[PDB]
Amino acid sequence: VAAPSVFIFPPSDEQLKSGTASVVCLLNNFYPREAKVQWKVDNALQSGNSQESVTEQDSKDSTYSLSSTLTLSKADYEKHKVYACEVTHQGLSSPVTKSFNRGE
Amino acid sequence: AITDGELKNCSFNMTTELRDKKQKVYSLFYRLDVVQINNKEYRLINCNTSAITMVCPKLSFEPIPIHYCAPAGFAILKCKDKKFNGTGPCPSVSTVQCTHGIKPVLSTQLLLNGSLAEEEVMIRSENITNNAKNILVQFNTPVQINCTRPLNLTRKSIRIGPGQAFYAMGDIIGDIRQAHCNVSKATWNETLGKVVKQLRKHFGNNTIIRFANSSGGDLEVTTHSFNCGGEFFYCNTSGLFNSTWISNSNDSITLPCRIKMIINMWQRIGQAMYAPPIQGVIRCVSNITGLI
Amino acid sequence: QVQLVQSGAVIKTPGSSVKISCRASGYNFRDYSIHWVRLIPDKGFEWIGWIKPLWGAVSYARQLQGRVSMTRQLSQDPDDPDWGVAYMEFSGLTPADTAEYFCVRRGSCDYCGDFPWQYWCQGTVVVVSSASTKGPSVFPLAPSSGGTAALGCLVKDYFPEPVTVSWNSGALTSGVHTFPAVLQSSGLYSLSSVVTVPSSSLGTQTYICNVNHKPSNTKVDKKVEPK
Amino acid sequence: QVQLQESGPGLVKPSETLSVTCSVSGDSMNNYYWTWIRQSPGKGLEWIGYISDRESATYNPSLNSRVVISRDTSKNQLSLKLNSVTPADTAVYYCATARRGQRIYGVVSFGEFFYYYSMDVWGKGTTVTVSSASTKGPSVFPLAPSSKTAALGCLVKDYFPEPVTVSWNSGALTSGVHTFPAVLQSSGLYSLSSVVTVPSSSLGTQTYICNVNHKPSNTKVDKRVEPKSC
Amino acid sequence: VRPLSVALGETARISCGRQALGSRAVQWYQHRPGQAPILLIYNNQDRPSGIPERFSGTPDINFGTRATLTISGVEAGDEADYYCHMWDSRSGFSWSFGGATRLTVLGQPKAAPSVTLFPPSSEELQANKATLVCLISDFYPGAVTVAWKADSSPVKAGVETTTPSKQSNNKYAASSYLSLTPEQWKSHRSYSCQVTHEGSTVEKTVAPTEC
Ligand SMILES: *[C@@H]1O[C@H](CO)[C@@H](O[C@@H]2O[C@H](CO)[C@@H](O[C@@H]3O[C@H](CO[C@H]4O[C@H](CO[C@H]5O[C@H](CO)[C@@H](O)[C@H](O)[C@@H]5O)[C@@H](O)[C@H](O)[C@@H]4O)[C@@H](O)[C@H](O[C@H]4O[C@H](CO)[C@@H](O)[C@H](O)[C@@H]4O[C@H]4O[C@H](CO)[C@@H](O)[C@H](O)[C@@H]4O[C@H]4O[C@H](CO)[C@@H](O)[C@H](O)[C@@H]4O)[C@@H]3O)[C@H](O)[C@H]2NC(C)=O)[C@H](O)[C@H]1NC(C)=O
Ligand SMILES: *[C@@H]1O[C@H](CO)[C@@H](O[C@@H]2O[C@H](CO)[C@@H](O[C@@H]3O[C@H](CO)[C@@H](O)[C@H](O[C@H]4O[C@H](CO)[C@@H](O)[C@H](O)[C@@H]4O)[C@@H]3O)[C@H](O)[C@H]2NC(C)=O)[C@H](O)[C@H]1NC(C)=O
Ligand SMILES: *[C@@H]1O[C@H](CO)[C@@H](O[C@@H]2O[C@H](CO)[C@@H](O[C@@H]3O[C@H](CO)[C@@H](O)[C@H](O)[C@@H]3O)[C@H](O)[C@H]2NC(C)=O)[C@H](O)[C@H]1NC(C)=O
Ligand SMILES: *[C@@H]1O[C@H](CO)[C@@H](O[C@@H]2O[C@H](CO)[C@@H](O)[C@H](O)[C@H]2NC(C)=O)[C@H](O)[C@H]1NC(C)=O
Ligand SMILES: *[C@@H]1O[C@H](CO)[C@@H](O[C@@H]2O[C@H](CO)[C@@H](O)[C@H](O)[C@H]2NC(C)=O)[C@H](O)[C@H]1NC(C)=O
Ligand SMILES: *[C@@H]1O[C@H](CO)[C@@H](O[C@@H]2O[C@H](CO)[C@@H](O)[C@H](O)[C@H]2NC(C)=O)[C@H](O)[C@H]1NC(C)=O
Ligand SMILES: *[C@@H]1O[C@H](CO)[C@@H](O[C@@H]2O[C@H](CO)[C@@H](O)[C@H](O)[C@H]2NC(C)=O)[C@H](O)[C@H]1NC(C)=O
Ligand SMILES: *[C@@H]1O[C@H](CO)[C@@H](O[C@@H]2O[C@H](CO)[C@@H](O)[C@H](O)[C@H]2NC(C)=O)[C@H](O)[C@H]1NC(C)=O
Ligand SMILES: *[C@@H]1O[C@H](CO)[C@@H](O[C@@H]2O[C@H](CO)[C@@H](O)[C@H](O)[C@H]2NC(C)=O)[C@H](O)[C@H]1NC(C)=O
Ligand SMILES: *[C@@H]1O[C@H](CO)[C@@H](O[C@@H]2O[C@H](CO)[C@@H](O)[C@H](O)[C@H]2NC(C)=O)[C@H](O)[C@H]1NC(C)=O
Ligand SMILES: *[C@@H]1O[C@H](CO)[C@@H](O[C@@H]2O[C@H](CO)[C@@H](O)[C@H](O)[C@H]2NC(C)=O)[C@H](O)[C@H]1NC(C)=O
Ligand SMILES: *[C@@H]1O[C@H](CO)[C@@H](O)[C@H](O)[C@H]1NC(C)=O
Ligand SMILES: *[C@@H]1O[C@H](CO)[C@@H](O)[C@H](O)[C@H]1NC(C)=O
Ligand SMILES: *[C@@H]1O[C@H](CO)[C@@H](O)[C@H](O)[C@H]1NC(C)=O
Ligand SMILES: *[C@@H]1O[C@H](CO)[C@@H](O)[C@H](O)[C@H]1NC(C)=O
Repeated sequence: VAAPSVFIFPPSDEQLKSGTASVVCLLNNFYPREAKVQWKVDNALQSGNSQESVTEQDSKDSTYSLSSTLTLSKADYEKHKVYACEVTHQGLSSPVTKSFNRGE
Repeated sequence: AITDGELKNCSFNMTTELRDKKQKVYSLFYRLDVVQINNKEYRLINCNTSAITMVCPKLSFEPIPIHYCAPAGFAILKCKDKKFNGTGPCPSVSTVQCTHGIKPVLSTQLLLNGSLAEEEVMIRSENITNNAKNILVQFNTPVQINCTRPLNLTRKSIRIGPGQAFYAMGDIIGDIRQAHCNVSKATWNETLGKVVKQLRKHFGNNTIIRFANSSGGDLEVTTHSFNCGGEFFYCNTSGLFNSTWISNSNDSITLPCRIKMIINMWQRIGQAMYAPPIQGVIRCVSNITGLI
Repeated sequence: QVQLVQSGAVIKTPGSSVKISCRASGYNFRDYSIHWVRLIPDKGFEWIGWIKPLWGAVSYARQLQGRVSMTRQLSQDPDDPDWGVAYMEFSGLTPADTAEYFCVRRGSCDYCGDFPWQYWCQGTVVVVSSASTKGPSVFPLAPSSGGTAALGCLVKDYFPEPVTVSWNSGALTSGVHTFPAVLQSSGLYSLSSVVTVPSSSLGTQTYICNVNHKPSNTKVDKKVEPK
Repeated sequence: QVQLQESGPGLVKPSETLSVTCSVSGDSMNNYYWTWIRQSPGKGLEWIGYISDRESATYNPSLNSRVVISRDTSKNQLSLKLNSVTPADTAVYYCATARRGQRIYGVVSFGEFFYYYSMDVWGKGTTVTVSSASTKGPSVFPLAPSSKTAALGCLVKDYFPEPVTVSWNSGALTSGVHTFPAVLQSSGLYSLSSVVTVPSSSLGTQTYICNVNHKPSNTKVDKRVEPKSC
Repeated sequence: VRPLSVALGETARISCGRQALGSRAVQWYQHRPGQAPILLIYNNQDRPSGIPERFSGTPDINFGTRATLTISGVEAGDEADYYCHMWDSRSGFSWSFGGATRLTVLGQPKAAPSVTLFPPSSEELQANKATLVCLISDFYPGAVTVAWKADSSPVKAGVETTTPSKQSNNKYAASSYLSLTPEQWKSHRSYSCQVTHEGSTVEKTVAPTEC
């Protein structure tokens, strides 16, 4: 077993100037492939606006990555403040979150 | 621009599907297979007497070992004496069901892919002092050869009748080059060091032994004939048989070589064959085991 | 050698119809049956049909009635019997017909059946998508300022695939991750591509994401730096 | 290593033996094969013919037999002589040398190769035209400076056969010296105008003579620029 | 003969146009207008001294791939004609060049004009001629107009130019001679030199008492 180094990539103005921005949770260098990666918008559970992809087991490290997205409209991101993800594994004894409050 | 030509580019009429309509077709015939009538107008070498039968394309002529076997009530006896010059008693005899597999190869002046001797070179003739008898030579070690046709060719598909086509030479995709064969020089000069050595036990020690080249004839007997790869090579061997003997690395001998595709084997009256062209360049490797 | 050359890669719109050819050689083409199978990306294999040469007798699946049709082309040469060409027309395309089609022959046998499949063609992908050809843009990814951190870019809303993305043109290869193409957001794909570097070099170097969408001749280069 | 200068009269009359002589230094001319190429204006380039070291004479089968090359080894002077010249022989003449190569593609001593050449020294070119006109001496007037750097100039009016060479300080001034095309007169003549940048703190000091050369009319000119209050 | 056009820095590709047969030995030249040709590629692959390393032929080709010239990055002084000289084995002795392509580069700066002014030279005002001369340069592009008004009135008589043409510094030029006389000077108070580029006009004025 191993532990992925959790990130949170903030919603840039580079995509919100087009009207749909990308809040990107990003896990790297873990095994097993299964994971329960959740997310929250202003501390509230959303759905139906995500496309999550896994990768394959590498030939050198034999590990995995994961990248989820949370694509909303431009009215919806500036409406809220507290953006955070949730990470949960067999190999973690505690739920890990990281944050990026919007505007702060 | 003529340096020394080989191919000729021709033109003629040929029937289409419907046998009342005529069209212009061309081909690329060698100059040995084309003779002159009188811009200019030519024709094939044997429209007088012979019916040139095109060898089927589904055929394949190739050396494959034939074992000669005797039916019941008969047996074949094999000598195993290693000094057997060809006549008289053989003190070591063993009955065999079927002989070893000889590979039928039809060549002249040199014996290709043959069977080797055992200890030394074996010189072998009938009435040695008689001139008209040939002298069979057999080697104990093979002498390798490398042969090629270094120009690339394709095939046309000029039809003749319903279901029966005809193949001809179409294009020279590349560059015009002469077909040739290599014999190594240091192996050939040592293989003649043995044939001279045991000729002198039949004639005399203090004699001078020389090799000349030829004195005339057709291409079948002045040169070295093959049958390799589907084509018929006639190589000029005046560079091998040229040396004297006086009783005391990598440089190969090149042999220039001609090609013709209308052959008449055994010279039967009014009969001739035809070899269809091979698509692509040709490569051959062979051993020389013996002389005549 | 028993060769089975299948062609070729097709992109079509829904409602259309595709014809896929399958050239065979190295055996007598008038003797052996030729199966057609389809490999769904999330349902597994599916047997389309079955053609027998020398007369052209065919049979299909029963869920693919009224749409598929297949025939052949017999070589007529008395001096070359060993080649032949098969065909297949698969009409009534919808986006759920996108998969990879195969043209599968059996092997020589004494005690077995017809369906054991020995010689396999390379396959071809038939894409059915109403999206039109569109270039990718590029959008940078970085932290604001010890421990390693993800630089990267986002290559969003292109059609069709594949995008080949290199880094600093192109020697920065270690620590480089790519994701498979994110699925259709209104018919368009995206690619995530992130590179892990220690966080000291973020404030030192300028990093480049080299998008190369070849079917549209689009090429973009975003600089990635801690903003 | 090898230095090549072209010489030749600017105007010759039609139906006359042309002569272009190639000044050669270095004396390494007997390691090379010599040739001439030409560009009739408005076309690409075309060769003329080969002279060897053993003097094997070949020429292009796109001209007639009216071409002859001679080569001297004593004065080291090549010669080109187009006989029975016409206005079709209006071109620019480059003298050139070439080495030999051979691209072997098979067995050597069966003759399976060919030769290929390439050119290594480029000359300076001589321009020759053909007409029944005669050579006209110029009318040269040096142009005075202005008060700014400063604008030194010269005029060569009434000259044909063209081009014109204009230099300065008896050839010794090469900094800031440039000429433009001599503008075509309607009278069939040409008027060169020169432009030379000199500082004004120096231009009113040294002996600025408009230096011209003219080989086809056989005249040399040296006239002094005079100062003026522009 | 044949144009070609890439941007400054963009990789130029020049196919020859000689359907070569057999074995070949291609040569490429730089014929830069105003000078003599320059042997770029020798025997398919050799770049002699005096040729920059940004030019390279095709050394790695087997039998049947078309020879093409690859210029990596183009500098301003690289507009020239690029002849492909191609000898073969299935042809005679080859005396035809075959073209060629002119790499005319785009994205070149910039039109920044000037006029150089020249007097009525007092040595031939006594011979009843005027040496009013403008000498114009420093362009890109170089298709430029020169003009000469009689204080508001356009004159065209006595004026002779050429076409525009390049300098050595990769910018264009335009020059002009005027056959005015001291009868044609003193009729008007002044003449004025006019140069236009792309709609913009340079105005310079002269006089017999202010040159
Ligand atoms: C019977 O025996 C006979 C004799 O024993 C055999 O006859 C021989 O037949 C072959 C053909 O099958 C002939 O080969 C040809 O010879 C050319 C002449 O060679 C000159 O240059 C030699 C350079 O030596 C180097 O290279 C060779 C091979 O590359 C190598 O063996 C040697 O050790 C050394 O590394 C020099 O040694 C010779 O003495 C000659 O001076 C030879 O150049 C030909 O090769 C050409 O052409 C072919 C086809 O065009 C190309 O594929 C080759 O790559 C090569 O072309 C290269 O050079 C050209 C410039 O001339 C370029 O245009 C090409 O692009 C290419 O350039 C690349 O490769 C070069 C090699 O590194 C580099 O320098 C370049 O920069 C590029 O990378 C051709 O092979 C023999 O000459 C001939 N021998 C005799 C004595 O006549 C006969 O075959 C035998 N028959 C049988 C059936 O066995
Ligand atoms: C003396 O003995 C030697 C040793 O056997 C013999 O050399 C053999 O020659 C045959 C010529 O048929 C070679 O067979 C060919 O080998 C090549 C190698 O790549 C194959 O490509 C060939 O396959 C083709 O065969 C037909 C030709 O048209 C086609 O119908 C077919 O589809 C293939 O295209 C073919 O197998 C054989 O390999 C060599 N042997 C060795 C060990 O190399 C030589 O011929 C003998 N001397 C004489 C004069 O016969
Ligand atoms: C091939 O080998 C055989 C046997 O090894 C050779 O046969 C031998 O030939 C010689 C010829 O002179 C015979 O010698 C003669 O014998 C008779 C009596 O038979 C005698 O009258 C003569 O004076 C002379 O001695 C010899 O007998 C014979 N060998 C045997 C075993 O009979 C044959 O010559 C060899 N072939 C060649 C071409 O050398
Ligand atoms: C085609 O090649 C042949 C073979 O060289 C040329 O044949 C010549 O024919 C004339 C006719 O009498 C002979 O005198 C010559 O001796 C032959 N050989 C040579 C080398 O000239 C023939 O000339 C060629 N075809 C044409 C149209 O020239
Ligand atoms: C042999 O001759 C034929 C014609 O007699 C040549 O075929 C011609 O090739 C040219 C190529 O420049 C084509 O434009 C013509 O249309 C061809 N003619 C026909 C009837 O097809 C052929 O190239 C010659 N072969 C060789 C090796 O020289
Ligand atoms: C068919 O045979 C005739 C007769 O030999 C050949 O014509 C030539 O005839 C004269 C007189 O009869 C002989 O002196 C010549 O030697 C003959 N020429 C040749 C080449 O043999 C005719 O050429 C022959 N045709 C064919 C296709 O071989
Ligand atoms: C002889 O010529 C044939 C063409 O007639 C050559 O075959 C080609 O080879 C190239 C290189 O592998 C392929 O790209 C082509 O597809 C081939 N053409 C065909 C029709 O198959 C062949 O390589 C040549 N042989 C030699 C020794 O040069
Ligand atoms: C005939 O051709 C064969 C290749 O088919 C040659 O064998 C090669 O010889 C060289 C030089 O000794 C070796 O480096 C190679 O390893 C040999 N090839 C193999 C497969 O062993 C042979 O030398 C040629 N013979 C002659 C007389 O030229
Ligand atoms: C080898 O045989 C050739 C012919 O098979 C002989 O060649 C002749 O040589 C003489 C010189 O003595 C020439 O005048 C003839 O023209 C040649 N004949 C041909 C057909 O060209 C040669 O003499 C023989 N011997 C040697 C040592 O080469
Ligand atoms: C077989 O090859 C020999 C040479 O290896 C040929 O002899 C040459 O014949 C020509 C014809 O006059 C001469 O020009 C050459 O000088 C000869 N070569 C030598 C080395 O003397 C011989 O002619 C060839 N055989 C045939 C039938 O042509
Ligand atoms: C042609 O000669 C070669 C050389 O003898 C044969 O190849 C083998 O060569 C090795 C040498 O390392 C010998 O030990 C073998 O006995 C040879 N024969 C075999 C069958 O391996 C080659 O076989 C000869 N060609 C034919 C048709 O017999
Ligand atoms: C072969 O070798 C012998 C002995 O070394 C030598 O006398 C002879 O000149 C060589 N060459 C030929 C062609 O016999
Ligand atoms: C010839 O040489 C052989 C070699 O051993 C010898 O036995 C024989 O007696 C010799 N003959 C003569 C006549 O010298
Ligand atoms: C025949 O022998 C002589 C004398 O050794 C030699 O010069 C000549 O080249 C030989 N002939 C051939 C065709 O090699
Ligand atoms: C068909 O039944 C026979 C009965 O012996 C059996 O041997 C064979 O394996 C069966 N075929 C298949 C394809 O299962």
